[PDB]
Amino acid sequence: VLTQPPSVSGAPGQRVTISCSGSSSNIGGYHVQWYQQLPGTAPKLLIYESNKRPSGISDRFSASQFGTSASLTITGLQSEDEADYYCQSYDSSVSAQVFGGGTRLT
Amino acid sequence: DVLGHVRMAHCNISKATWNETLGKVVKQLRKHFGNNTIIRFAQSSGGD
Amino acid sequence: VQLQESGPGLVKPSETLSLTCAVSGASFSSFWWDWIRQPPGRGLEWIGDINGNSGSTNYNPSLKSRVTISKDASKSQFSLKLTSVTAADTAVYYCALQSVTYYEDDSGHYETEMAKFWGQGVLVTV
Amino acid sequence: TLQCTNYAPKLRSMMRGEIKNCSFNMTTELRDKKQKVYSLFYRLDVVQINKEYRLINCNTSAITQACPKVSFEPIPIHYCAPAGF
Amino acid sequence: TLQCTNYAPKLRSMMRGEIKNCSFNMTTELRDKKQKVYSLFYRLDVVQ
Ligand SMILES: *[C@@H]1O[C@H](CO)[C@@H](O)[C@H](O)[C@H]1NC(C)=O
Ligand SMILES: *[C@@H]1O[C@H](CO)[C@@H](O)[C@H](O)[C@H]1NC(C)=O
Ligand SMILES: *[C@@H]1O[C@H](CO)[C@@H](O)[C@H](O)[C@H]1NC(C)=O
Ligand SMILES: *[C@@H]1O[C@H](CO)[C@@H](O)[C@H](O)[C@H]1NC(C)=O
Repeated sequence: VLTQPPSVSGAPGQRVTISCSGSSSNIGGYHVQWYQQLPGTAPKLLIYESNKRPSGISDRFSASQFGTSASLTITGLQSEDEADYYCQSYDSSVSAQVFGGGTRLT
Repeated sequence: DVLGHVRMAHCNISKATWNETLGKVVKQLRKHFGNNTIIRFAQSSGGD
Repeated sequence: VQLQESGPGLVKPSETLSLTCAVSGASFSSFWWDWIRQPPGRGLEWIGDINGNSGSTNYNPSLKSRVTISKDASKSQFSLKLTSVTAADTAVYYCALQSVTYYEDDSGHYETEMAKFWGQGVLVTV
Repeated sequence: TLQCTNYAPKLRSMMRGEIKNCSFNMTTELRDKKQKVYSLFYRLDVVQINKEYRLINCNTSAITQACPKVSFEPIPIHYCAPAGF
Repeated sequence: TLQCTNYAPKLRSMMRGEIKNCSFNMTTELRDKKQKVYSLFYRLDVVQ
């Protein structure tokens, strides 16, 4: 229900952004969490509130939310940073927690 | 500001003690309203 | 905090699938716990959750009729029971800490850093 | 006139909209200047009129602030009859 | 400061100019707003 980009390009030294687009019932009224996973490994979260990060996550990742959309910003692509990214939020219309389809970073 | 999470103000009342308290109140009310009546408690109907 | 998932490997079609997760340093009763799954090569789908105190549950409406989630505070265990399983609906299954629960609010779902404590998951086939 | 938004508008809780984050000009030590203030109020104290709100009592009466140094804890009071009673 | 005109300025009577129709800003329940008011005053209460 939260849409995400099919995939996403980037380069070292340039910001890379991943977007999510939902509605007032899922993103507009609820916190959006951001997750990063590599194939074969369980996902870990990067951002647990729309803005707040765990103490174990580096400063290369940040995010913001506005209206019914949200965006994750990476300050520069590292070779170790390519991963499958997901956003999650609670959808009050569905009455369930909803995942986006994710994006693959290359 | 609120530090930590925002939590709802609330009161804790033991269920067993309250139930016994009302049972005692009901017995004393029955002494004035009749041994065979039914006594019901309900929320306040309205006002400020 | 650690979480260790455990469950059946290959479950035949129409048989019951039952998985359990155990946790270490996180008090079971203080958090909401959930189940999340993803097929390899596909995105993630939320299954449902538990209020660690009250036992209250929530399920994904698309799965609800075939999914039951239960808990046991003793031994700090969280379990998922899925029926009418098919190959189309199998996945890698994970447990994760979802949110903080408080005794005064059975709908709290309070955001927390602790939600980062994901296990590694198991692969279930059908 | 208060300009308010909900406090923690993305929070899942029973207290969803119960606390409002209001902004107002008020005034300050010198009559020629004003100090913008951001404060939190409970829903029950603020009535609609960023959305515009007013304090619930501005339509009924003057508001006096209780002194923060005077306790509201009940203290036993004894009543004593005057002589002859 | 009041902005006033005579009430019933075209009236033939002994009370010709005795009542003035005055307009003023005053204020209202909220300190940030003002409510324009039109009211009648007797000549003896209002001075130019
Ligand atoms: C109130 O606090 C006391 C502290 O010991 C506790 O024993 C009691 O159970 C509390 N009341 C309720 C209703 O839980
Ligand atoms: C405060 O006063 C200024 C005056 O220019 C006004 O522009 C501003 O919107 C006011 N803010 C509030 C919250 O009333
Ligand atoms: C404003 O005051 C009147 C006085 O009768 C009262 O009836 C009305 O309900 C008040 N407004 C609000 C929002 O309470
Ligand atoms: C009321 O105040 C406004 C302020 O802009 C002014 O233009 C208007 O002339 C005033 N009217 C009276 C009757 O004082």
